[PDB]
Amino acid sequence: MNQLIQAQKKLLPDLLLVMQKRFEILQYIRLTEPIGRRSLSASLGISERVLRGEVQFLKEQNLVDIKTNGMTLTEEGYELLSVLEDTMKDVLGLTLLEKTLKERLNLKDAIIVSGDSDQSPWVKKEMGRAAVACMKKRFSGKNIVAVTGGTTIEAVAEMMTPDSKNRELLFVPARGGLGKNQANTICAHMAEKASGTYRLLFVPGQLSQGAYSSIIEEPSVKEVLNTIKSASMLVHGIGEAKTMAQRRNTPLEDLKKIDDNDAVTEAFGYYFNADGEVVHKVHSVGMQLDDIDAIPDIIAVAGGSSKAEAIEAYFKKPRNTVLVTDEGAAKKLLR
Amino acid sequence: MNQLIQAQKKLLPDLLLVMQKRFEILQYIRLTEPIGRRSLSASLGISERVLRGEVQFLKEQNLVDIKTNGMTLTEEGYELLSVLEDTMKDVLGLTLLEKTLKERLNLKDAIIVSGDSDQSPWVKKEMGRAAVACMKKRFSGKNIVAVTGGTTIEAVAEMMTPDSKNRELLFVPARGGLGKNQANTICAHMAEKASGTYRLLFVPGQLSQGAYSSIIEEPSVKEVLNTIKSASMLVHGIGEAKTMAQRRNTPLEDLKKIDDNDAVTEAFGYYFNADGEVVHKVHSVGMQLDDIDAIPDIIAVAGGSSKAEAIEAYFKKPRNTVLVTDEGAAKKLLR
Amino acid sequence: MNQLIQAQKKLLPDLLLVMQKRFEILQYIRLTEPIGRRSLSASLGISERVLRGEVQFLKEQNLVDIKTNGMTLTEEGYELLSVLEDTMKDVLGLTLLEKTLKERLNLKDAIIVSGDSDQSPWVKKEMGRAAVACMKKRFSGKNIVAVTGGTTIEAVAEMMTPDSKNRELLFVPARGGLGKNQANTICAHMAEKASGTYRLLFVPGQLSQGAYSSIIEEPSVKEVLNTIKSASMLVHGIGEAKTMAQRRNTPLEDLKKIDDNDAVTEAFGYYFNADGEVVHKVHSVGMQLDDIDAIPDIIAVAGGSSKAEAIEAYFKKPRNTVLVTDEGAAKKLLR
Amino acid sequence: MNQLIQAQKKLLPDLLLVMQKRFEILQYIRLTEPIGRRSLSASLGISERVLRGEVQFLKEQNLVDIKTNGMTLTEEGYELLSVLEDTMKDVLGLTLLEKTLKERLNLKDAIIVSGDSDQSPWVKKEMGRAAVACMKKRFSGKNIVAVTGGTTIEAVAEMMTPDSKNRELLFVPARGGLGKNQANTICAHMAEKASGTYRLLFVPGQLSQGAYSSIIEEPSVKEVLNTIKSASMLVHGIGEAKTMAQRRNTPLEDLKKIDDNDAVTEAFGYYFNADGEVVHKVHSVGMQLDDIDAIPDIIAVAGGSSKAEAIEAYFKKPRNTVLVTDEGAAKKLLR
DNA sequence: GCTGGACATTATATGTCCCGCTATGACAAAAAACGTCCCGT
DNA sequence: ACGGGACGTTTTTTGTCATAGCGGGACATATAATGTCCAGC
Repeated sequence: MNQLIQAQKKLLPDLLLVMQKRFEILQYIRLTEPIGRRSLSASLGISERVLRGEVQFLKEQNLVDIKTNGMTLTEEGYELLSVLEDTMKDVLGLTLLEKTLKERLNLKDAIIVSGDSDQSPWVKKEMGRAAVACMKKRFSGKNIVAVTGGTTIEAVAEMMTPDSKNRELLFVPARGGLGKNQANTICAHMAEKASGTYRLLFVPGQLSQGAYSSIIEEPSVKEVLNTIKSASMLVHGIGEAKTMAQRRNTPLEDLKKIDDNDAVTEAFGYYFNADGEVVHKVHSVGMQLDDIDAIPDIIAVAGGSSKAEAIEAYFKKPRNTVLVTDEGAAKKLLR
Repeated sequence: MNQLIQAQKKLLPDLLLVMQKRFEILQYIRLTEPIGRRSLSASLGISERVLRGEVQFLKEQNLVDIKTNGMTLTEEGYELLSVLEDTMKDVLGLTLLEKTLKERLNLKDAIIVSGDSDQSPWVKKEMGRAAVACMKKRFSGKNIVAVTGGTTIEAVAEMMTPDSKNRELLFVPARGGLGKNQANTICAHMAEKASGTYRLLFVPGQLSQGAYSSIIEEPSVKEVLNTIKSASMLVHGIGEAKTMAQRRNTPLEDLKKIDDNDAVTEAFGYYFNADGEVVHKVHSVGMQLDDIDAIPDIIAVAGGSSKAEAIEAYFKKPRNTVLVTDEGAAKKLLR
Repeated sequence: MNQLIQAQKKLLPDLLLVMQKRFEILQYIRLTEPIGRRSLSASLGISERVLRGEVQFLKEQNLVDIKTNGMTLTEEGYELLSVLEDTMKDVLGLTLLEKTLKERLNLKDAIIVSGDSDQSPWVKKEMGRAAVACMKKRFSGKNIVAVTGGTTIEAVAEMMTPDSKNRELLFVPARGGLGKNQANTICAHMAEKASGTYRLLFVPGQLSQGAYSSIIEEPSVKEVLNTIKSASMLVHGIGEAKTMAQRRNTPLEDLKKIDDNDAVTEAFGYYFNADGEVVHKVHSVGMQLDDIDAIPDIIAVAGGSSKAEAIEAYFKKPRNTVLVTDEGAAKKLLR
Repeated sequence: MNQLIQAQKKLLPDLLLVMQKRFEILQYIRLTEPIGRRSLSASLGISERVLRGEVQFLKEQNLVDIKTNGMTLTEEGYELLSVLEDTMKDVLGLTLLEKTLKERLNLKDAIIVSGDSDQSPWVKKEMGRAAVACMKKRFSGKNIVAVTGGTTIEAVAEMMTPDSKNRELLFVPARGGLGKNQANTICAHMAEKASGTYRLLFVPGQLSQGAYSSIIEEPSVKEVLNTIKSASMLVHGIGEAKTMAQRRNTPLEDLKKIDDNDAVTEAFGYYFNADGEVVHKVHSVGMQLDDIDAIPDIIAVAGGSSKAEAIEAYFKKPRNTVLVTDEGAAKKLLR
């Protein structure tokens, strides 16, 4: 099969280009259906008339249905996306790129989707799709999944679907949250979408450690913290440090600490410098950096060209993590 | 008859109002005939122009004769008035029931919808509808609305619609919540449904007072607590005490306190005995019982036959509150 | 309740008119959803702007949902149609009309829907709705339902829904059919819509009796004929004789017989004169006129002003049948 | 590889054609280099203008050198041609398989789709797709298409689309049917899907020949039978004999006849032995085996490994038929 | 014996715009309701 | 005293339409593919 694909790349690149453009149309319909030719052509970079030619082809092949409210995929369309998913990435050049990103960073594996999410918002949804598919490959019979609360993890929640294998799924918020995109919100949304269950907490924000210790000393609370300690999976974002610290209600004393110690990246309530060393921790009830070592599966979902530096810094140390990212970030990092 | 009227009010919301007004006109004519439009309007406190239109309508229906010396009933009018004497007490067993519930309980007003929500789940939605309509009549130009997190208040949130008058609406959670129906969830849902804004908090549960005091001492937190203190409206549920205490993670020491002091009702984090005296408070960051005095508008939404005793106990003291309830609770309380 | 309704008809006829117009909007949405204000206003006799006022009211009462593809009923809308169904007919004047139609014709009962299906095509769908509801009230634990193949029975099939009581339902074609609206087609469509089962036959048309007798003598065939003989219900149309005979491939000899014997009505393969006496039978394998006597439930579904004479003639003899018809036919017959 | 190619053909229907044509150009250059565009076009029977475009493309892909004295392969070209020698027999195991199936069976042509429909249900839909495309290539200006009623022909009907050339299409049922998948049902569904017209009949089943003769003697009936006799196309299935005879209501006398005469295959109401000789005919009004000779286009659609023996037996005699089948059947037959 | 260049014809894709559908708002105008208030009978 | 008439004001409903997105459709034009033919080196 690899021999066939390599021969096709030399003898039929003109045909491979048409196929990729038509495959991209099917992916964007899967994301946004039902959608009409005006909105879909605008969403891609192409004229209504060019799209209308391609969509009429796809309808004739019974891959899309065209109704008064727009276009949706047929069963054959959904099947085709699953069958061609991996080989299409070989010609998109993502395969070689993922190999190299894994040589460069401390990564268990790299999953890169097309595009730059800083330019093309829907790319966050494709990272979401990819992350969900990755989660499902790693689930055991029973699972406790800890999640953070940022907008990329929200995109993972939005793309979550029930598990075909019906494995047991309990979701909890490792980050606790700061303000509606708080880990509790995400945790619940992801569980509803997966037909799983979930457990919840309070918003930590920034407070005296003694106040957190009293919450930690509490029983019904302790039960949720022990569940978080037992997490089998962590799904988290990676942010720019300054962006995260200004978005939160960071005390002026801690802003100065964060700046003076040259923080560049943020993940699950910690700020790290360019060498991936912790420089500040926003105290929260729940997961600690030392706890990630014992979690079998960690999936970081983060992309966009603006995050290349943060992503590089975070993975300057081994994290035993699979990264789901996009070309925006990966190409900027690697060239 | 109750079922028919409840269906008819969906198409004709002030059906009972028109019925009652026309019935009163016919009663007053039977008492004073012949009487003219000037005397009849004055006696009923209706504008002459409105009364003149209604009696001209009744004359077209052959119920009243309009002659040189004024108005008298027809044969048809006397017969109809005799039929309405029987029906209309059954037609208006409600304005009668609400009048009596307000004589019995400490209530600013009573709003009672048909049915028993313990038997007929959709009755919770009609309490919701009624509560929303009540809220909108009480809004000022600017509003801070504090809400609790129980399933009946959830029903109020589900029926919330944007304000026709576009008054300013900020929602906050007075109860803070305990576990997905936490006041924060409700508060947000209600704000989205109203196209208002909202502010949020952490879940208190049961914890040491000192831990809460540290959260109270905090700044970005203090701002939300001060907003709650400035509430112009409170919308809250009323629960059975034992049900509420067992649903929560109540400490065994506090369960014994609650039982030993004969708590029967619960509202906004307080348990009260049969005389409406506080017997226990689940400590929470936010509203205190003493704070309700200063809130201009308080609406309690609670019904079902199982809550009759709790509702009676809660209103054994003046609360300056409008109660939205159902026949389930009201009829069980009053007979 | 009857006292309340009679008082409402005298005191509130202006309010009853508004309610009926809004109820008619809900009925036509149930039939055609999703539908938009341009198509729905045209379907009724009213301007887009008048409809838009009423539909905005219905949305505010949570009886309809308005989406990009048009309007549908909410749960509350479907419920309201079931609760008000019978009382709305009292003011539509259908109750008095049905009483009189049953005094005039040989009828077990009369069910009359509004309108004239000759003028307003959707009236055939409301006869369909009414017939289905009637069938479901008469089902026993086990049912064999024989059906004819005309366009009004097709409308019954289109409105068929699964039985809430999950009674056993087997459908068969009593008429056998003549040409795509053949009883076999209807029989199958009705069974699929009811989640029942069905058995089938060949199209008789017009042929020598001996050819039919050979088909009757056959075994796998005999089993279906015996099933038809065991029918617990018959659902059939009533047609004008000349229309039915010309639509079919009637032999010229039989056309002359039909004309010369003054046939005026047709039902299940028989032509009858003005006194309801058989004058000609299109020979078919299956049900015979003598067999209807032994069928517990017979429902005739037929309407439109053009059928008044045929309907009157058919019921000049006792048929122990419930007629589902429309005002078109009923008012023309009775005045 | 089979799965990848089948997916790729949905986006690029003549992928294998382009592949093969480019492979042949490279083979012919390796044999004759240096060779010019006039000689190479002549030798391959391709127009000089088309060949010139393909070799200019191959030169841009660095596979061929175009010099004053003509064209030679590059290093890359020799390597690619060596890879394609291995792949392309696996890439084109099909045009090879169809060639061989046509050497083995009595076939006008063979069309084989990937997979085994006994294992993979969707393979019946791809046979359907292929059969429709074949039908459309054979249509004349006016067409009478006779069809049988089995589940594979149903799959052909489901994939039917209107004719791009808008040729005239009338469909009729050659098989008449036995029980909802009766030829009449299929015939109608196919006509609706093609925007054609159709004519229909009764279900023959098994009956005395004299009863059929009376139906044959009839006029409006005779017109449909004469239309079937005028068929320009027949589209039929092929079944296992025992399966077909047990599915129908076969008389015990005829089952014994079918068994005792070693029937193995069934098509259009006839059972045949392993040598393709008729051993029993289920009498039906319509097409007879002798009639197929006069039909210009016959397309048999049948596949799955369980039908290999039936398919082989049916085509032991010349039928002037194009077979649409799958690898399931073809590979089992040929190895 | 070939390179590229090229001209006339035929086929396919594209641009443009189009009519007939669905939702939100939005301004103007007409009708209805109403608050007093006039007279004669 | 009481009803009919009525005028000015206020409130509510209606008419007209306005546009983005949804489709299948039509007409015109451009771009490309194709079928040969051109020269000299």
